[PDB]
Amino acid sequence: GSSGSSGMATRSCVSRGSAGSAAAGPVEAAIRAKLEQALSPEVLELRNESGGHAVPAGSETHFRVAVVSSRFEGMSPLQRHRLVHEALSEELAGPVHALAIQAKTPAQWRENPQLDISPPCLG
Repeated sequence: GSSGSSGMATRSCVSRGSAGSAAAGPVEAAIRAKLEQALSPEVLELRNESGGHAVPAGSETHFRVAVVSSRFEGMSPLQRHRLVHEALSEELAGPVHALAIQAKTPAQWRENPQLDISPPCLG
């Protein structure tokens, strides 16, 4: 068992219908990885909400992101989203249909760095 050689997965996975393992996904990650280099805020939080309507697991239409950059320093509430939306225009125009984007500043975050994407239902 020496490394170097070129192996291969070679393993039938098989899984159709409902798939959504591991936290986040390739879409969400991007939404972040993007804004990450498309804004490079001080605090970029993102997670899967999928809670409200009557949709089965896997639905990645509703999302919540928390961006913390100075870009939105005394800016409009629309512009903020626009900025992101602009970077991830395909997101809002494809998979994501409506995601609550949190546009804050590195000055305000400090005040209330506590987000609110979910209720206090922890244990």
